[PDB]
Amino acid sequence: AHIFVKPELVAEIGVKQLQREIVLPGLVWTNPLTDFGGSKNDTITVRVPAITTA
Amino acid sequence: QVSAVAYELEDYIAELIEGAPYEETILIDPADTVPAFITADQRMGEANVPTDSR
Repeated sequence: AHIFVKPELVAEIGVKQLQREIVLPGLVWTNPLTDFGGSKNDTITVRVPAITTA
Repeated sequence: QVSAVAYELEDYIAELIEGAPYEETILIDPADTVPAFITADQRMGEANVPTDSR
């Protein structure tokens, strides 16, 4: 019968891929040490001080 | 050195308090802990120990 030339319409309506919310980085101790370049094996050794007894 | 002497003094006090001649020990039931402390207050009272500064 009648022929109509139509486009294929693409729409975005706010449907996204559900994906986790990030909380862990803010709670962990990040970068107390920075100069890993300049220490052998990329290892910085932390010194824990001493305690005596009377 | 100062920390060691401070902890040794606290241990001296703790040994004094723990080594006192307690004729009996009040047994705390973990499921019902309050009656043990009411018993402790009672023992203090029947000995006519003043109620303040405990």
